[PDB]
Amino acid sequence: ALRRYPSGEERCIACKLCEAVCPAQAITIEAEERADGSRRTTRYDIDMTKCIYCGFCQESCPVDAIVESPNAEYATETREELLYNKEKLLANGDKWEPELAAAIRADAPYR
Amino acid sequence: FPAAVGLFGCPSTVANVETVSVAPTICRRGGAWFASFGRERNHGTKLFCISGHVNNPCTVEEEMSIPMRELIEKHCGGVRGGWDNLLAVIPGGSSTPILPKHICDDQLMDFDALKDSQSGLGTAAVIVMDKSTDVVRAISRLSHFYRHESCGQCTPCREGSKWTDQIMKRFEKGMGRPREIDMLQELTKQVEGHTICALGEAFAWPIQGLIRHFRPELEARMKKFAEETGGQALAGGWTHDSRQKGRLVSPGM
Amino acid sequence: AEVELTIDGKKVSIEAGSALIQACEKAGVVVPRYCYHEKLAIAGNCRMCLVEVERSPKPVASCAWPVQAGMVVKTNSPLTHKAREGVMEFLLANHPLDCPICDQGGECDLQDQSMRYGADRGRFHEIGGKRAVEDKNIGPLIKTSMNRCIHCTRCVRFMNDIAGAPELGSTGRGNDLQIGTYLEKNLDSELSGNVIDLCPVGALTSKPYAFRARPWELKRTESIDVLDGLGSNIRVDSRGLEVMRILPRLNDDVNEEWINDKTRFACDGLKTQRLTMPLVRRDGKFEPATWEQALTEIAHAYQTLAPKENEFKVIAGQLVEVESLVAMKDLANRLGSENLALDFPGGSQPLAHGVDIRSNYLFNSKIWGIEEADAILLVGTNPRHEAAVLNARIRKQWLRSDLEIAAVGQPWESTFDYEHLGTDLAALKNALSGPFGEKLKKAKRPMIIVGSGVTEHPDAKAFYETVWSFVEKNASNFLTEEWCGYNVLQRAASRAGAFEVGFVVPSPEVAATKPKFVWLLGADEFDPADVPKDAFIVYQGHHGDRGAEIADIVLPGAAYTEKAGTYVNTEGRVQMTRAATGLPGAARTDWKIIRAVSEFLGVPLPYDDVAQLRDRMAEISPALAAYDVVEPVALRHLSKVQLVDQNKGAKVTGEPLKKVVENFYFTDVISRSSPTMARCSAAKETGDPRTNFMAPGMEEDRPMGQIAYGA
Amino acid sequence: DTLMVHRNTPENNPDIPFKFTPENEKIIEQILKRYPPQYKKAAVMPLLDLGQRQHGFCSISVMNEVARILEMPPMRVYEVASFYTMYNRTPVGKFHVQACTTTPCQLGGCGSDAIVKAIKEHLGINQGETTPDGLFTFIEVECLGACVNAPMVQINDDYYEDLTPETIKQVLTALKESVNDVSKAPKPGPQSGRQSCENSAGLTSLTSEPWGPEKTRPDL
Amino acid sequence: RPSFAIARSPNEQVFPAGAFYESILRWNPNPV
Amino acid sequence: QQFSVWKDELTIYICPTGVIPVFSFLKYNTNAEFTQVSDITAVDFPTREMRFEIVYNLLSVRHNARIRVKTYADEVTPVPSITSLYMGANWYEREVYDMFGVLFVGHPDLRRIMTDYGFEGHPLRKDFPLTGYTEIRYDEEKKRIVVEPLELTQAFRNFEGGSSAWDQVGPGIDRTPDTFKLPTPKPE
Amino acid sequence: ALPYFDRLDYVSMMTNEQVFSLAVEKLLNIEIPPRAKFIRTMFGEITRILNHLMSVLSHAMDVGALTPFLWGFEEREKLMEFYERVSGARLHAAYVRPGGVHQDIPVGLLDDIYQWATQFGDRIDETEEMLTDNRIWINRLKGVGVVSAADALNLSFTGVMLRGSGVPWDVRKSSPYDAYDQVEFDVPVGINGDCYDRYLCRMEEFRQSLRIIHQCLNKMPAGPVRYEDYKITPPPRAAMKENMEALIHHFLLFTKGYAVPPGDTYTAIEAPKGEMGVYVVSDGSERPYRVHIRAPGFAHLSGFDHITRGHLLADAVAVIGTMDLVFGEVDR
Amino acid sequence: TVRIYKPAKPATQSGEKNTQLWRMDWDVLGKGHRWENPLMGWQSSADFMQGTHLTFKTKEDAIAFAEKQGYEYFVQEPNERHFRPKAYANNFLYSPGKLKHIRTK
Ligand code: SF4
Ligand code: SF4
Ligand code: SF4
Ligand code: SF4
Ligand code: SF4
Ligand code: FES
Ligand code: FES
Repeated sequence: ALRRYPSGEERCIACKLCEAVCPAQAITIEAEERADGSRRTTRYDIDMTKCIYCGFCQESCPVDAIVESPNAEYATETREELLYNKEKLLANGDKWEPELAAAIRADAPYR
Repeated sequence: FPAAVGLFGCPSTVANVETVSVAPTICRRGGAWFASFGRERNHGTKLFCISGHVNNPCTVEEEMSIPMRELIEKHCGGVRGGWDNLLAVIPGGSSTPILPKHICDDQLMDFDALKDSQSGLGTAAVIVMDKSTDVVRAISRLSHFYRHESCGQCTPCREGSKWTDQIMKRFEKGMGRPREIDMLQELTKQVEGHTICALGEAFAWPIQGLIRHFRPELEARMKKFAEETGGQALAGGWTHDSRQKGRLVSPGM
Repeated sequence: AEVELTIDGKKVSIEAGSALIQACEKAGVVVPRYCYHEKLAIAGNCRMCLVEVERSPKPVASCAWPVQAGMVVKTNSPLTHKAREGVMEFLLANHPLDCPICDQGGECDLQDQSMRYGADRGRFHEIGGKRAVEDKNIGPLIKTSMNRCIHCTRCVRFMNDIAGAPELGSTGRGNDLQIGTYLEKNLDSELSGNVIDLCPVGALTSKPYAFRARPWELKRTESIDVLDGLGSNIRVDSRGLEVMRILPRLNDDVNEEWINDKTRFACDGLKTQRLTMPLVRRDGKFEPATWEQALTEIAHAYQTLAPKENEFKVIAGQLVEVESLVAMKDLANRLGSENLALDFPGGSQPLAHGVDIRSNYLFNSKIWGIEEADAILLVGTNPRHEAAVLNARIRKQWLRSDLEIAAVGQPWESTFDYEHLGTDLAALKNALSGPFGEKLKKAKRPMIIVGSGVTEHPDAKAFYETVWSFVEKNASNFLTEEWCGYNVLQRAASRAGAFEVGFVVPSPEVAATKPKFVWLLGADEFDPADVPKDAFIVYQGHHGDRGAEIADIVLPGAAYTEKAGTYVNTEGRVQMTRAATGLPGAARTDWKIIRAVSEFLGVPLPYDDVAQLRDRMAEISPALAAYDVVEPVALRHLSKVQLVDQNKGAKVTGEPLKKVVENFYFTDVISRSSPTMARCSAAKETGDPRTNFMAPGMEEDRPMGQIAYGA
Repeated sequence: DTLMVHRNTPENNPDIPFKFTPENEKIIEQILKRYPPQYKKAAVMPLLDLGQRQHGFCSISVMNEVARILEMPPMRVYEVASFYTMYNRTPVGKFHVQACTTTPCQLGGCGSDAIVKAIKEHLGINQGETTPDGLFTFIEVECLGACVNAPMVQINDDYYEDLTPETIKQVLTALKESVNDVSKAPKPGPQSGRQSCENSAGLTSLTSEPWGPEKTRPDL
Repeated sequence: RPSFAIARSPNEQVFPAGAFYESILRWNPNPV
Repeated sequence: QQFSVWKDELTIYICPTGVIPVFSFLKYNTNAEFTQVSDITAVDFPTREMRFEIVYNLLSVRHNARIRVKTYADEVTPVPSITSLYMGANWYEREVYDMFGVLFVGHPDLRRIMTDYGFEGHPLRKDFPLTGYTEIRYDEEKKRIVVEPLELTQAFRNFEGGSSAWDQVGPGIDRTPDTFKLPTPKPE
Repeated sequence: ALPYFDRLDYVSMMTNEQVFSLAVEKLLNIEIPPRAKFIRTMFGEITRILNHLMSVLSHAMDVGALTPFLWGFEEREKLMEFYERVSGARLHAAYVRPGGVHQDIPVGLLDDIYQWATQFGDRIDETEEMLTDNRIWINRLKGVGVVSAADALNLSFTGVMLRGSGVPWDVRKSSPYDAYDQVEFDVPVGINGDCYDRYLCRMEEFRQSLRIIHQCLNKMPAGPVRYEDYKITPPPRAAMKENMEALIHHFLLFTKGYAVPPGDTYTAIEAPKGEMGVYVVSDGSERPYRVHIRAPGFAHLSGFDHITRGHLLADAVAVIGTMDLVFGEVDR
Repeated sequence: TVRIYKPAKPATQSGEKNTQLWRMDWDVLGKGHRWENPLMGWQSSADFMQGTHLTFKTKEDAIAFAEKQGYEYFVQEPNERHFRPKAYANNFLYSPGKLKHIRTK
């Protein structure tokens, strides 16, 4: 899931750290300057059929932007449905934010 | 070195006013006569600025190696409140380290004795402070002076003169833990000898003297702060409840 | 002479008068540095090079410490270790925690030397906070995040000493010291983008390459700049099929760690107006076509015309490699044509210098010869616009020696003082026999640089015999064993290579014949008089520009970033470009387009692998086989027969020497397609210091932003 | 709130013209001859002060004029004028009050803190601004070199020294009244008896007649 | 917005030249 | 030829033709009772004339000791098999052969152990590409699995270029016993 | 490369990543803190119990006893809750890393393992009620897959395959690693070298691993669970968001990685399936020049012909289960 | 064809660790190196050698390997610096005549 701030801005600033550390090269990021001059991603794809669910992407984030929700129930029909683009990962964060914020609140001291 | 490549890349010498101004007399009166005054390596007379907490502050010229005691209550009317009401003397100006009461009792004012006392004569701008003044506030106003006078050319002074200035305002309030005092000691050792010019030592020496002779004072103010807010502050000035209040607190401070 | 000394035990042999950091490099010892740069003046500000020297109570700054005949240097002693951690702690106390949002991330010297010589954790926790400084508007190309400044002074030293553009400074004092023009100004220097590479940190970044890539994800290719005649050595960093940025690579013989702004920013013009499929002009509209039936309509048109001798004409553009010149030379020859023109005006007539001796048209005292030049006469050349990196090398020698510069031509805005002698040919004859001539006659290693802009002057035949007759009159000074004071300066990367393979018009007779068929081989700067209107025009290139506008066929070739072409720089050095990406769309390698249209016209050029075509180039000129080297000219005295003997009766007209570069930003098709050069011109014209001038970002008059870049 | 970058202003913009008056260039000429002829860039410091004493502060136009007199890039002059504190790059009051707050003044005699307190309450302004009538701009400064005469406050070019809360007020008021009649301008130096720096309770030394050349070595 | 001691006319003298600059005029290296 | 010692590890460097004698001595000596092969593998160094380093790791349960034996091989230069001494070494040499191409003279049944049946190449060679040269799929028209040249929907992104421009480990520290250093000549 | 080790022997995950961490830590020349030493030895024995629950009960499921399998997979189901509390994975934790462990254990886990501990012996005893004295079980493992002590060594056998023929040898006792030198435990060594001995040795290790876990709970020291050096292990999130040096060390560890000094090491541990070792060549850079895994089952399957020769096929299915065989281990 | 060369130091930084070893890499071809994936926009490839590079200690070690494997190879000779003594003292050399430069630290 891709999360926001309380304001509503995306937390992601396109550092690409989660792309460098990916053990399976499952993340593809393309960034540029947004209309307002902010450093933001234009592409954010996660191959759910390449990913090993290690959690490394979320340990490396400096802004808690990428997380792994507790959702394990999302079998799909086609594997095209398993190519998450930035429109799906943001939609996931909007959906799961209370539970994401809660899990972060529990584990942050240990992180 | 400027004796070769100095002003406009020409051979030059820089000498202070008072050193230059005494040359014509020593020529016409003789260097032996000059060497009559002072100790073996501390000859001559010299001009002393006696400022601060004395009854009559002024400037008078006097023979080198005059004892500090002999000087202030004979040429300046005495320290305010009497000798026993002295606390500390900055002997050579802001750059030289502060010198407490019991070291300044039998101290001669020259180059060698002050260097022996882990201090200096500097320009003998003898700043004398009373027993009824905030010593720590006096030294934090100097580390503020040195923050404003740094040229900014080199790293250890342009960054360090501000870092120590921010630390000194904290120790003024007591907003720290006593381990910060040791951290400030070795921050200054990181400054000496690493800078292009001697303005680096100029702000490291005063702090080192204050830690060396007034560490009980600083830890008391921390204790007074640690009493008031409810615990020893984190290193950096944040209060003990900082993590409770949901602030950035790295493990260790 | 050589002093000898020990560093960490080991003896190093370094010349006397050099700095210790130079001997540490020679001894195989890594010394951390931020302020010191090999090509900039010594500054002792960073304090990261502090080493322990025997008989010295303090650590010394190795960068500023001269080497002495017997000193001992410990670079790994406990004195050195605590010195480096203390400096690394100070350099990071006020540094912004902006590594995820910094463009210097992953390629930062502050990060790497913090990992290698610093402490693992930091002790700065002030409630009072860190320093913060406002950003500065210093033109369109450079984005500023000044909180990151570590005060190395590398850019003020570069802009003041190498670029000759003293508008960057350091205002303020102490911790509040700041880098930038006090009053916002647009840094006006064709070398200003070098400040971005010089910055140890990302306080000076490039607005085009704003947040697009991370250094680790870039494929690095060592190639050549073809946007000028100097052949500058570069690194092309690409992520897949898109070139991200172009950086400078070291070559002390050519460009020395520096590239100009055109060669660094014009790469965004490589993805904007590309020819990606064959085009045929049908009923006045360009229709798409396949290769098999665009090469056919080339042949059908050629058969219909049935051209006579020299009626098939070629014009070679300024980005054309030598492989396709040799191939198009052959196919031209098998068609009975020697009509081999060049893009510039006067290029369809024979040139005032010949091509018979290599020394006729080359920069003979090589680019490295300036480092010892004593007097220089510039004729018909604004070198700041025509050869930017070369211009800087002239100033470096001028600033450190008693160098005298005089120019005949149009006055320009120079980064070095120069005497102006005149603008026409008489002002050359009057100069060469005037006061400045005896400077050339007296001063050892004299240097006369003749701009390629006089070759297109009508009086070039008179200009070229004027120069060389002075050279021949003044040998043993101009023409010694190892020196040649005659130098012709190319401004397009294709001219020296065309001259080397003899790709020129041979005689006035072939020049006056009207062609029925013109192959514009990457040619876009042709004069209208050199293409007859009714002719049959084939355009082979990579960018849709003037050439494709008039074509009857358009054939898409490759840009220099996806071919391994051979190019010859103005000094005669034969270099090879490396393809960084592949061909886009249906484009084809340029020499292969020629070789295929040989089948369709029935005269197949023999070679059909590029290895074979390089064997053919070896027959035309063997120097073309020698790579990354200049081959010296042997019969350098034979040059009189073209320059003076065949230029004897010259019809002088007296027209003054003309400027060749109206717009340094808009010189070629890659540049003209570039959005970044669009902003560089517009900012130059209106004098706008704003970084977001035609770019994304919030403004006073754009509260909302803008997604257009370049407009 | 001193800034180290130029803020464009209707009173500080490059388009406003500056030129040294038909009387100043005489001062300029004498200053220039005191340095090597090619090192005239040494004169940048004197002309910036001359420029700001004719205009009021070191304006961007003032600095730019001093650049062309000395054939310098103007950015070389901006770095100087931004480095040295005495140059004012923003308009100031008629009287630029400079109170020293360094340790010796903070302890010397009565502390400087009352002197700042007296200035603040009498001038009705805080640190670094000017008074609404635009006559007094008050800032605090580092040691001014009159430490044995602590506390001291210099105004334009003069040192009103050895100050007390009562004495600093009247020194400031008469200065305000000095805008009309120069007769009421307060005398410089210290108050309360001391001439320059002597002992305040009788001279401890230098009482006998001075010794002349009579005691000189005979060989010379 | 408050008035400042800024020269109004181009030939106005906002601050006096003072003693030091006044004595520079009298300087002459030639002995008298 | 030589021996190295790092911390608790003693390595012996041997000639390829000495394989049978050396391992016999280390198997059947009363002070060298190294009766297990733990592992035999290869490392590839294409900058050497002999590309392949053959590493054997041996265990002595009697003396609670370990020893490493290194030899070298080439694309054409074979190594003696030691399945005459250790039955457990048989499959290990099949792996080294299968993965590197090294050929073991004397081995019974030196066949591939890991790769597919008609596989061409030696994947642990450093010239061999990570994704190989071929891929497989099911062909509906041919009713079988067929073998094709390799295409990748996403090309593999190799982030090696992000290695620090600065060396990060340094030279280390020498830690030889004084019993194995040359005596120094005392002065005078 | 550390997650690759979870997927070698996929029933013994945290001990696969232990041998890779111990190898890298040896080239790093670092000493990991005491708390991570005990965390690793506790979760290495929780792992050993987990593997033996798979190995023993799947072996008896092949032999045709089907009920002990289900009972002990609830015991397996409970012991994977402890994996998912320290990490967030039921199978591939990635928890053990060079320099210690990724995260500190949660604040009520050592109580929950003790509550599991109080009853786990009763689970072994009831599993032992069904197999140990059962004559059908005895008559399907006695004399089956018999290897001599001399041949087990010559065949590269380790672990209970080595130990069931009467060779007393455990890597934990002979080359102690982690907190094993700090714990008291015994080593079951068989007599007749057959499948019945290797079954009885594995059941005894159930009781010995439980005896170690209880000792680890009582000696759990306080302090970092991660090597206290940010050039090697990632800084805390709170430091990275507050201190300059910490964000630099955070950034470079997740992009370039830490450099390992040059050299090679062969490192072995006492894995649940035998001896597991890795040979790592380092080039002084941030990526391994060569990683070679020594898998105990690879050597065991190589000696299957020498051991099953002359036996029946119903005998060979018993020999397959007594050799602890996960084929992701064998093929790497 | 493969290119054997010594990588140039980055313009962006002063570390030279990556310039110390010779690299052998494969040249990009005109087709098959990268194309855009129609579905996700990813970059697809047919070049099996695109991510493979070899490191060698000497130039002749790389040439020996190239000829052993039958590669076509182009060797690029390193570009090296030209030594020149640099002196902090020059920053303050004296000009008898016109300055022609205002050094600004
Ligand atoms: S999700 Fe986090 S790590 Fe990934 S690109 Fe965005 S900011 Fe960087
Ligand atoms: S959890 Fe998946 S997406 Fe995240 S780093 Fe690991 S493999 Fe990549
Ligand atoms: S120590 Fe001297 S040179 Fe260095 S910053 Fe301070 S004042 Fe400047
Ligand atoms: S300049 Fe370097 S250290 Fe500073 S924020 Fe950018 S990447 Fe980090
Ligand atoms: S902007 Fe960059 S190059 Fe210029 S002084 Fe600051 S850190 Fe150095
Ligand atoms: S390298 Fe010598 S001080 Fe920066
Ligand atoms: S302290 Fe105020 S004058 Fe020196």
